[PDB]
Amino acid sequence: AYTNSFTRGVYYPDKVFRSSVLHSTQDLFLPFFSNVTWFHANPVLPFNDGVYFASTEKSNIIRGWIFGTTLDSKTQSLLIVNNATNVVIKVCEFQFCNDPFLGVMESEFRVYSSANNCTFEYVSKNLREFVFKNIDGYFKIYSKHTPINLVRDLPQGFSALEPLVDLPIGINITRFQTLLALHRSAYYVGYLQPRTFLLKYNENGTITDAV
Amino acid sequence: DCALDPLSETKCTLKSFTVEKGIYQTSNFRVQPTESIVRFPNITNLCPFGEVFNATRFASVYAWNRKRISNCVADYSVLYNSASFSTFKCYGVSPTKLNDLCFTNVYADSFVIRGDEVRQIAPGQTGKIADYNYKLPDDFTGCV
Amino acid sequence: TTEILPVSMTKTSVDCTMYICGDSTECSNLLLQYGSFCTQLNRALTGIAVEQDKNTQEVFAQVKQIYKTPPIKDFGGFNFSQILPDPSKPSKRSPIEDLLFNKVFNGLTVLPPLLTDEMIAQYTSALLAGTITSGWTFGAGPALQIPFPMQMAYRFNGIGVTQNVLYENQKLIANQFNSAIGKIQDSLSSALGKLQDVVNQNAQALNTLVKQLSSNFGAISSVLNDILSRLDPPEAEVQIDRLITGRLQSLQTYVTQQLIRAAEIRASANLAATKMSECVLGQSKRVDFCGKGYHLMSFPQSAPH
Amino acid sequence: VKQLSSNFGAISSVLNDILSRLDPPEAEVQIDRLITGRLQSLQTYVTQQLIRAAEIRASANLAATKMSECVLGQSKRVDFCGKGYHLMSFPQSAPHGVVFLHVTYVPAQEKNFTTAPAICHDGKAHFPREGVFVSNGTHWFVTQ
Amino acid sequence: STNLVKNKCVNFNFTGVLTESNKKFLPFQQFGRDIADTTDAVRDPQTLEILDITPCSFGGVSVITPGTNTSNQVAVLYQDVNCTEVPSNVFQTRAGCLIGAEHVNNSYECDIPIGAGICASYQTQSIIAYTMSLGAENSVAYSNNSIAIPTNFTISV
Repeated sequence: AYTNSFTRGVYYPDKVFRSSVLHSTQDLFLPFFSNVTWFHANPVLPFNDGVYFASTEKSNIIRGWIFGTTLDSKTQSLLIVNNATNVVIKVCEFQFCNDPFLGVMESEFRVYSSANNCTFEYVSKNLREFVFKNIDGYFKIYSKHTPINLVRDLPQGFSALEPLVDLPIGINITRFQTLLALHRSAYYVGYLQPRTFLLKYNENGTITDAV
Repeated sequence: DCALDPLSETKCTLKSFTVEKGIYQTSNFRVQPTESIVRFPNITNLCPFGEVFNATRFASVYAWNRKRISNCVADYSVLYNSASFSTFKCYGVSPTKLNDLCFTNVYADSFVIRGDEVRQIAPGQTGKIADYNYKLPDDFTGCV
Repeated sequence: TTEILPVSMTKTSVDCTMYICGDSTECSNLLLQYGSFCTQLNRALTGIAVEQDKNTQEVFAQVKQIYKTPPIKDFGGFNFSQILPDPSKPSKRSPIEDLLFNKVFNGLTVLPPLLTDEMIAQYTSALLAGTITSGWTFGAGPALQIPFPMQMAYRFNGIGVTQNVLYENQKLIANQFNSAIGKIQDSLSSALGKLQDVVNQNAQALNTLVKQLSSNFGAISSVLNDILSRLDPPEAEVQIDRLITGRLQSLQTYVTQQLIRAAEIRASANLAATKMSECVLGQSKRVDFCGKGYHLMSFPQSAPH
Repeated sequence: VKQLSSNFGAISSVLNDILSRLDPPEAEVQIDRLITGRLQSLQTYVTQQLIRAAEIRASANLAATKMSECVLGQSKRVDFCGKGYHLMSFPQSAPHGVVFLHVTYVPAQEKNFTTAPAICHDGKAHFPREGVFVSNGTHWFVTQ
Repeated sequence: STNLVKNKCVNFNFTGVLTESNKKFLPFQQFGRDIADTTDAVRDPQTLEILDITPCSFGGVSVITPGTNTSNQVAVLYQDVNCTEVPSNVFQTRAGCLIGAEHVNNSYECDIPIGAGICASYQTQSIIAYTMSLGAENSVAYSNNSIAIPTNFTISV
C-alpha cells in the first residue's frame, strides 16, 4: 500500500536560534505531499538520498534499523539496535541474516552472527518520525516523538524534527532494513529530495509552518 | 588645526576659512568596543602531530590514509618554530596563525611522493599525482 | 470627494566607512585608495534629506497667523465636527485625521522630520479655522469675517448660479453636505495606497542595502573578521578589495535610486502646494483640478507622510 | 578632476608611472585598476548631471508657464503670480535664470458692519446685484 | 579568558553590548540570528540562556555654528544617541543629545534646524534651542450676520 504525507519531515537544517522569521532554506527535505510507502508488521530498502521513517506504534516493535552497503561482512555495516535496556550503535563487519530480527523468556537477538573489525561502538499511540542522512560521513539522525490519537495511521498536521545524534564514522550507506520484535509469548518509508523550503519560525525558535 | 574645536573641524570638512550659517555633519561618535574576551570552551589537550607527521614509515599515494586528528589543542606554532619540514604550503588558510585558528575537524592525508611529484599534488595543477594518485581539489583549505 | 498626496519620505544617513569596513583598520586603509566616493555619497544623501523638510514647509506653511474657530459654532446648516481638532484626542487631531494615521544598525540612521505631527495638525487647524470663518480673504491679506451662508452664496455666484437658489434651499444643501461628510468616515475606513506605497518602497530599499552585507561578490567570506582572522595581510588585501568594490557599488545604487524617488516625491509635493493655493485658499474654475463637478471649497487633513 | 589623483588600489596615479618603472605584462594589471576607477567616477558624474538637469527642467517649465500667465496675462489663480490679488508682472534676467516682479493689490483698514443677504419690501425679497447690504447703524447701504 | 561581561560593548569569542533576554530554544540551538542574518540574540554558549546582542552605540555628529563672521562658539549634536553616553549645557532632543546650547522657553521663528520641532539660534551671548513658532495668532469676530469691509488699501510688488 501507499499513502500521502501532507506536511511531514520538515527538520531544522541545523541549530542557530531564529525568532519569528521566514528564513527560506534548501536542504534534503521530503517534498510536501509525497507518497510514503506504508509498510505493515521486512525487505531491504535502498538508502539513496536519506530516509524518512514515520513509526506509528505503542508497544516497541521497531527495535532499531541496520544500515550499510552490502549489509554484511567484507564492508562495515552501521547496526542501530534497541532492546529492553537501551540503544546499541555499532559499525562493524557483521553477519546479518536473511531475516535479521529478535524474538520475545525474552529470548532475543538473531540480527547477526559475527562482529569483526569494530570501529564504532556505543551503549547506554505515539508517532515517531525519523530522518536519516549520511552527508560527508556524518550520519545526522533527526527525530520527532509526537504522541498520536490513532493506532498505526499517518495523521494530518506539522512536525519539526529536532536534530538528534550525528555519527562521524564514514560508512557507505546505500541500503537499510528494519529490526522488528517477533512473538513467542506499521511504519512508513519516504526519501528526502533537495527542496527549497520557506521555513516560518517562532519567537521561541520553533518551525511552526513551512512552504 | 582640524582637531582643536568643532569650528576647526567644520572648517576642515568644508575646506575653507569662512563657514556660513547652516548645520553641518562633521564626524561620527562610536562607543569604544574593547576588552576582547574568550568564552570559547578550552579544549585543554594536545593534538598528537608528530604521530601522524614524522612516524616510523608512511603510506603510498595510491592508499593515502586520512587521519582525523581533532578535538585537541592544534599547536601549529610548535610546527612553525621547529621548521623541520621543507614545505608548509598552507593553501586556503594562514599557517603562522593556524595554532589560534579554531576549526571543527582536521584531516591528515599521509603518503610519500618523489621530489618532482611533490609539486604535482596541487589545488588545480593535475598530473601523475593530482589526477591518478592523490587528487588535491581547488577547495583545499589546509596545509601541505 | 477625497484625494491622498504624499509630501515627504524618510530622511536616511549612511556612514560609508561603517557600512563597508565595519570598524576594521585594514579595510579602512584600503578604502582610502578610492578617493572621495564616500564624501559624494554623504553629500547626495544630505542634499535629499534637506529637501524632504522643504517639501513639508512649502505645502503646509501658507498661513502667517494661527487661526482659531469661535467657541459658539452656528454655520447656518454646516456642522463640521468630524474635521475640527478634538481636545480629548492624541495630538489635538480631528476624528477624520485619527482614521488616516490608524490605517497607514550598521552606519544606517533615520533622521526625524524637523516638523512634528502635532505642528502639522496645528497648521491644518489654522487653515481650517481661516477658511470656515473668513473664506478666501485670509489668503490675500486681512481675514474679513463673513457669515457662512453669505460665503456659500458667493461660491454659488462663482459657479454661475444665483444667490436666491442657496437662500431658499439652505436646509437641504445643509443636510446633503452633512450626509456626504458622514459617508467619508466609512469610505476611508473601508484607501490611502498612495501613502502606503512610498513607505513600502523606502523600506524595501533599506532592506536590500542591509541584505547586501552578507554576499561575497567573489570573495572567500562576507566577514572582515574572516579575512583578517583567517589570512595574512598581504593576501587579505586581494579579498578585502573585492568586498570593498561590491559594497561601494551597492551603496551607490541605493543613493542613485533614492535621488530618482526624491525627484518624484518633489513633483507630488509641488502639486499639493499649488492645489492648497487654488482649492482651500481660493475657488478653482479649473475643470477636474479640485474634484469632479463644480468646485465649491476644499479642506486639508494630514496623513503620516 | 580631483579623482584623477587616486590609485584605487593601484601603485601610483600616473600612467607615466605604470608603463614606467613597471614592465608591460604586469602593466595591464595596474592600468585596468585605474581604468575601472576612472570609468566609475565619470559615470557617477554623468548620472548626477542627469538628475540635476531633470530639476532645472522643471524650474524652466514653471518659468515658462508663469511668463505665459503673469506677463502675458492677469492670473486669477491664488498665489501663482504673487501674494494678494494679481495686477501685473515684469521679467528681469539673471545669470542663469529669470526674476519676476509681481504687482499685486492688497486691501487694508477694515471696518466691521452688520449685514443680511436680503431685504424685504412690499412683500418682496430683494438681493443685491453685485454687492453687499451693510448698515451705518441706521440706513442700509449697498457696497462692493 | 574572563567571565560574562554583561552590558559592555565587548569583542566576544563565543562585538556588541552583552544585554540579556528571556527567550526559549529547542535542545541543540548553537547561537542566534534574525532577518538578513543579523546576530540579534544568541543561545549563550556557556550558561545556555538568551542574550540580545545589540550593535554598538553609534551616530553622526553635527556642528551648529552661527558663522565664523559672527562668533567662533559652536554647538554639537550627537544624533539619536542618549545624552548619558556621550563621552555646561546638555539637553536631550528627540533628534539626539545637544551640548553647547541652553534650552529656552520662548518660541521664535526657525533659524538653524535641529529637528523634531527644535531649532537653534545665536541670540541669548550663546547658542539657544527652542521649539519653533508656527506663527503669531489672529482671532476672529464671527457672529452670524456681521461683515467686514476694507476702506483704504495698498499696492505691493
